Amino acid sequence: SWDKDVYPEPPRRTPAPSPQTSLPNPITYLTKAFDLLVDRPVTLVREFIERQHAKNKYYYYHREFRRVPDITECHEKDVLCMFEAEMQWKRDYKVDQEIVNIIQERLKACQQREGESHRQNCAKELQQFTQVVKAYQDRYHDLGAHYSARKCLAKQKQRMLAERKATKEAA
Amino acid sequence: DAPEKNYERTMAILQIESEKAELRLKELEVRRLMRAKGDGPWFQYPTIDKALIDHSPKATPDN
Repeated sequence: SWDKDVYPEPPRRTPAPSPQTSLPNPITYLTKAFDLLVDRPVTLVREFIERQHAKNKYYYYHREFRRVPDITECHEKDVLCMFEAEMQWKRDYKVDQEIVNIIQERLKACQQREGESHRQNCAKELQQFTQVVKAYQDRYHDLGAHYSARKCLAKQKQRMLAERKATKEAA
Repeated sequence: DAPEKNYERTMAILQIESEKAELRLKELEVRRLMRAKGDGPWFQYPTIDKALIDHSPKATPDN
């Protein structure tokens, strides 16, 4: 299983079955047939497999990366420090890519689970998606396929010069 | 191999190659200054040895 806070799923409200006619639906009989023929032998095989899983217990971990000094506090043309800052920036690049993927999965899951009212009932998901796409486009877009820490730093400096001129001209 | 192994091995390779690149730039600048100024041990094209000179008293004195 996973976390329901990073993967939000609202509480399912299913209605009670209210039969109007006397003709039986085939679906409950097929649900019973699927439960007896299929679901219980699958569950029993999973029980045997998990009892074989439980005899030996060992753990894999998440690789923790302590933060090395980034590219702004590296000297120029010093490959030992800017190599470390480069690996740090590339890992942050992959992690932010997967953050954008998580927010897209949230958006697509919302648009499916809210039915036809998905234009109304996905306001927060679309808002968070627009914010994370705006942040990702400010950060990593237009770097080119030879992307590095210097390219992202120079893009940040060009954007901050544009913001400084925009605040200076509007004051 | 470990990512630790490749990481620290990469840093060793980068140290060795960066030191060689800095010393190649120093090699170029030292060669430029020694051809230009001529006061280094390189490019010492030979002049006349002064151990070849006769310093004995000659026959005519104005020399």
